[PDB]
Amino acid sequence: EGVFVSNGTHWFVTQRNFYEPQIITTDNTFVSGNCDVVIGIVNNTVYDPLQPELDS
Amino acid sequence: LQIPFPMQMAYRFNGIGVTQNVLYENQKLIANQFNSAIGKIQDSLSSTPS
Ligand SMILES: *[C@@H]1O[C@H](CO)[C@@H](O)[C@H](O)[C@H]1NC(C)=O
Ligand SMILES: *[C@@H]1O[C@H](CO)[C@@H](O)[C@H](O)[C@H]1NC(C)=O
Repeated sequence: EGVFVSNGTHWFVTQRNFYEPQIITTDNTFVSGNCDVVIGIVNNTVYDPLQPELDS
Repeated sequence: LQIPFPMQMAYRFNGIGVTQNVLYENQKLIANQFNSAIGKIQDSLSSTPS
């Protein structure tokens, strides 16, 4: 429910009625397919909270 | 507000239930169908007694 923007060096996800930068997590994105059929793919990282919060 | 036309039609699909993955994986097919429809418009306006 957003659009992927980039201020030059970091990518984010904002709603398309107001600028609100948020980190690209596994909650505002859904996985569907592989990175070959899409036209316009960009390499980045999807920070998940599970692996960090599991470290104890 | 400037916005790419593929992303524009991808956001236009999120009004009828269809997600963006469909348009982003069949962009060439959608473009070909739209071009074919635009081309057939003139052919089906050619005679068209009514
Ligand atoms: C873009 O935003 C990030 C926020 O993490 C910041 O660290 C970076 O300096 C910003 N870059 C520019 C060019 O504004
Ligand atoms: C993304 O990474 C893959 C392999 O890691 C590479 O083949 C591809 O060219 C990269 N694309 C960009 C835009 O960096």
